[PDB]
Amino acid sequence: ADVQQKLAELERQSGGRLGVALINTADNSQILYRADERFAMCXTSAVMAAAAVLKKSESEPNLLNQRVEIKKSDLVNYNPIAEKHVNGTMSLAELSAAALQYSDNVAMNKLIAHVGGPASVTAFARQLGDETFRLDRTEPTLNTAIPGDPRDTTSPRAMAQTLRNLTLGKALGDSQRAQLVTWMKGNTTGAASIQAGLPASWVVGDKTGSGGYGTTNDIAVIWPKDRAPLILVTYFTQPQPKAESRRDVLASAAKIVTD
Ligand SMILES: [Cl-]
Repeated sequence: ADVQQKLAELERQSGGRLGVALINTADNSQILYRADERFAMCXTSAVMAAAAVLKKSESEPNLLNQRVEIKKSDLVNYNPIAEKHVNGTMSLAELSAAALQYSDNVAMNKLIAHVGGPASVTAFARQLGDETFRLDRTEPTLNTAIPGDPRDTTSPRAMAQTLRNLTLGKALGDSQRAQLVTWMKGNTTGAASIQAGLPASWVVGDKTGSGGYGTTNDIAVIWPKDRAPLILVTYFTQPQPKAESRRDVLASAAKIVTD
């Protein structure tokens, strides 16, 4: 009850709409706030795209070593890694790492295209038992995050359950699961988000997202010191189209649900 009041207070102070799902694997419990409402995933959908490539690689050895041409025509709105490789190739492993660790738009688009497009990423989610996730569009339009628009959305509950499956469960083979976890632990974009609300000693793998309407998201697997791991989804969106980022709200939510 106290946790619920604190999240409601945070939401009100923020002015926006907050969605939280924590799974605590110590006792199989959950903390949920708007956890069945839909939220625009923005960049956090990259976890599902990378996982789809990893699953495909279980039947195709050396898939991760396959080379992909990078061209000027591939550049999108934010391409911090791919812009260094224009006119050469990157491997699918390198693209996975760039998408997950640097929020690289081109890299996400190459993962999406490789597996067959947004409907194929969505069909993979369905195969895993996630009947809520939908990836409708490619980068950059998947981040528009217009209120009331169901495109490119999921719920906090569904994404927490799916992230648990991907990182701690058996969706992927052992090599592929370990690779996903290693990639997420190496993320560079999340230090102001969930990580900022947790003790410094805890280990985090996370993927952020951002978009229109000040949408600010993070999904994480967390290893607290000497505790069973947690899964935490924090999604946040705001009423104004040009609202500024609010990573501090995600940090605050993480602190509230883990204190
Ligand atoms: Cl600390």
